[PDB]
Amino acid sequence: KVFERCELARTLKRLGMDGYRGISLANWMCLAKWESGYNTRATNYNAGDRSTDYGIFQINSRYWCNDGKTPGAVNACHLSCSALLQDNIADAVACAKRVVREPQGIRAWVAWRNRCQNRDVRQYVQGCGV
Ligand SMILES: *[C@@H]1O[C@H](CO)[C@@H](O[C@@H]2O[C@H](CO)[C@H](O)[C@H](O)[C@H]2O)[C@H](O)[C@H]1NC(C)=O
Ligand SMILES: *[C@@H]1O[C@H](CO)[C@@H](O[C@@H]2O[C@H](CO)[C@H](O)[C@H](O)[C@H]2O)[C@H](O)[C@H]1NC(C)=O
Repeated sequence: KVFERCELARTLKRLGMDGYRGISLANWMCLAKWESGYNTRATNYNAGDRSTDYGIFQINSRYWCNDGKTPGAVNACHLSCSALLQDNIADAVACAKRVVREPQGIRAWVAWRNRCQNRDVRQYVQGCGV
């Protein structure tokens, strides 16, 4: 499913993402935009390490979810990676929250580092009423 920008912003606000561990909604929106284009079914396979990034937040099957085909998998979110391909993003959100409780926080996503960090991202939430 492809969220429209503001539709996603409000959805993330409802799911307690605004200010979760210091991260503003704009920062999460920026992350989602660049990782998946707001698409819940996006998947990017890394043939080098045999892992796949799943969903709207493009979370990794090596560390976070179990897809049963990734070596070294630890499933720290205790979720099936299929849960990250669902239209309902509560799942993907609970896991992204787990992910950000690591030493590096939101730096766990380098597209945030590349396209969001040290740039004004409030543009991602403008007009959404959040
Ligand atoms: C993307 O892959 C990263 C590794 O290349 C990963 O970062 C590692 O995550 C570990 C989680 O147990 C731990 O924090 C390591 O210190 C860290 O290098 C990162 O979490 C992955 N990002 C996503 C969104 O899956
Ligand atoms: C996704 O973001 C990850 C940031 O955590 C990044 O993994 C990092 O890779 C670094 C260099 O190997 C270092 O080991 C960090 O500890 C590790 O977390 C991963 O490469 C990113 N990948 C893409 C495609 O965005």
